Amino acid sequence: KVFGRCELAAAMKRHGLDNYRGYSLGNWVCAAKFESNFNTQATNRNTDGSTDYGILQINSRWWCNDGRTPGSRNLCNIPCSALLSSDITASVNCAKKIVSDGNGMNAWVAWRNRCKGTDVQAWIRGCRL
Ligand code: NA
Repeated sequence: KVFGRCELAAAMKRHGLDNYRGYSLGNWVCAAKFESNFNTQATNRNTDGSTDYGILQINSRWWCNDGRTPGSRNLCNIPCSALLSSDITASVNCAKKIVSDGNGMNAWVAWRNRCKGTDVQAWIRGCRL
């Protein structure tokens, strides 16, 4: 599923991501935009052989099981395929564990490089929330 910008902001808010670990909703929408262009079916293969899955490009090295990332963990206790669902519940629940891991949203290199310190409120401007 390709979300609309305000459609994704509503789904994230409903699942409690708005101001989670102090990150305003525009931070999460900005990260999803640059990670996945709001596509739940986004995938990216990393050089190390791990894969990033879903709207927030969550990686198999630590967070999900895909059966093909030697030495990896599954700390969100999910198949990585769950991260590609039109239902963002698994992505959000796993994002909450990631952003609690110590480095906040720096865990998302695209958030650090393209969202951090920018006017992230523009990502929820005009949305009925
Ligand atoms: Na894994």
